[PDB]
Amino acid sequence: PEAPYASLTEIEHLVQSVSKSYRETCQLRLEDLLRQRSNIFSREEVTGYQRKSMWEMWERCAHHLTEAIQYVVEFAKRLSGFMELSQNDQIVLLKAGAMEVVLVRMCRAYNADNRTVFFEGKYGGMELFRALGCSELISSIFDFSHSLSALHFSEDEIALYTALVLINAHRPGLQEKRKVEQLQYNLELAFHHHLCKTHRQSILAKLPPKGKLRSLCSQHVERLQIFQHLHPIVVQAAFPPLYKELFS
Ligand SMILES: Cc1c(CN2CCN(C(=O)C3CCCC3)[C@@H](C)C2)cc(F)cc1NS(=O)(=O)c1ccc(F)cc1
Ligand SMILES: O=C(O)c1ccc(-c2nn(C(=O)c3c(Cl)cccc3C(F)(F)F)c3cccc(F)c23)c(F)c1
Ligand SMILES: O=C(O)c1ccc(-c2nn(C(=O)c3c(Cl)cccc3C(F)(F)F)c3cccc(F)c23)c(F)c1
Repeated sequence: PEAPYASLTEIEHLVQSVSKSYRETCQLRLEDLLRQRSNIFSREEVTGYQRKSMWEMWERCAHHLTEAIQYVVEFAKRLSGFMELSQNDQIVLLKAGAMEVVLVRMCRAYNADNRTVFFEGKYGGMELFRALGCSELISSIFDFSHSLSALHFSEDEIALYTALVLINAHRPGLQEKRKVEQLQYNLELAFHHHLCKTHRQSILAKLPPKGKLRSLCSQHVERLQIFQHLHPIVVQAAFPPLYKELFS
């Protein structure tokens, strides 16, 4: 619901529901990502990626980001109250928030011991993506993933945190702002309750500064839009109203 006086029953069910929605919309399960860390690209395979053209790497990365976004839209549609919002407000929250959630989820695929990331079956450093010529942007994404990875999120924590990244009533363009404030309030209450119950409140002060995630996503989507205008990826749109806002 979106109602006031949210009981302990509603709060604890909000936690379990959001956590269920999170794991059922993850392309890769956490145990498979952790188990694949020892599977690292050799020097000849990394050279194979570096000798691919700008457009071949752009096509690979863009198609995987398209899937990551589609999974996040499924996650958002499972959050209680979200599908009851207008199509305008759903699209306003997803346009800003969807890629911000993808950027947070990336910390699961980041290994801080050797600074590598999961990409197409194995782990590799940022040198793997040299043909794209986005070493400054990609270095920022590696840094943000490193800082989040040092928090050691549980599955409940990263699920609630990404739910609050989406359910934000301060996105410009919301026509039912009050209603999104009520959903955000209850998710904050469940997040703070869960952190307090599990003695994990110390992560609150370590969360990325408010504005850092929006700024990084802004630089990231700007670059993707520039790449899409020079070499358009053909997408079979799963959510055509949202697609229309980002592509046409
Ligand atoms: C692959 C990966 C990166 C590096 N990526 C460089 C290329 N890129 C660009 O956006 C480029 C920069 C502008 C042009 C494209 C992003 C995909 C980030 C960082 C990270 F923290 C996790 C992952 N693994 S992951 O498993 O989380 C994952 C794999 C593939 C995905 F698509 C999404 C996540
Ligand atoms: O074994 C312990 O040491 C222990 C101590 C406290 C809590 C605890 N219960 N709690 C409730 O809201 C609550 C209450 Cl008051 C009645 C029935 C059931 C609950 C439940 F946890 F299920 F919500 C909390 C809220 C915030 C922070 C907390 F730490 C708790 C706990 F679950 C275990
Ligand atoms: O209906 C669909 O299936 C669908 C799939 C992905 C998006 C999507 N793409 N996207 C990109 O930045 C992106 C990606 Cl991931 C790859 C190549 C080109 C782009 C471009 F930059 F052009 F939008 C987004 C950024 C924020 C919020 C989004 F919802 C998206 C979309 F809007 C709809």
